[PDB]
Amino acid sequence: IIYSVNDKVEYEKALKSFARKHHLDESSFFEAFRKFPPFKSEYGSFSEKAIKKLLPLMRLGKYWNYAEIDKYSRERIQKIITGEYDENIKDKVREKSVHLTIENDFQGLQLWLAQYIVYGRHSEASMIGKWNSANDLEVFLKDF
RNA sequence: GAGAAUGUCGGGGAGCCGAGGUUGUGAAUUGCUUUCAAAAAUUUUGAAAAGCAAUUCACAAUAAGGAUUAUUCCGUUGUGAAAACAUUCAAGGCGGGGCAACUCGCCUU
Repeated sequence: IIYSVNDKVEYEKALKSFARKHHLDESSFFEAFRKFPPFKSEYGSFSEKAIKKLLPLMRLGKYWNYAEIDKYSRERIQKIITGEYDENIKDKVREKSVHLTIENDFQGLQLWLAQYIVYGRHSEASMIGKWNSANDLEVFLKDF
């Protein structure tokens, strides 16, 4: 509500309607909720869906549970604990995931571990590439 | 070297608006010059028009031009022969926001 409707009259109308639907008295609700500095215009590197897929793995403790890991990452977790051979899992993974013997070991993984398990790439590894003729070059300029 | 996170300093692009200036029209006042045009002693005064103006106000335009009736625009950018582009660009659904137009998120190809 705060982030989306950035217009004054619309803002107090949304605030009053929110205070009506939610059983909270619209007496100090709108007075406290009128003076908000507007959110600083900045956006993160990733999107909502990607971070949604990422967070459950690096959760640990009571805030973590196995059911919140999606189908693909659960399958990859089973593959890692099993130790079987997958084309989408590299040898460096097993090198790093030697401690990931049990499903309980998937608690509090760092950014790189969770990112790889979710999407299978050890960060941005680039593509190197190699042009073969003037055709590639002129295409590159055409697409600039 | 790469990724992410937090601060600092810059640059670029797009957008919503404001005040002048200028050119022209009309008007109020006051001038310079010329001609008509009378009076008076080549010269001085008086009526009219034109040319150029000055101070103030209202208005028209503000790249020549071309659309359109959406409370929308394109016209000083780049590429290059196609006088053709780029700078808006799919479909749904599940939602938040308002008097609603409209605006803002989530999910699947």
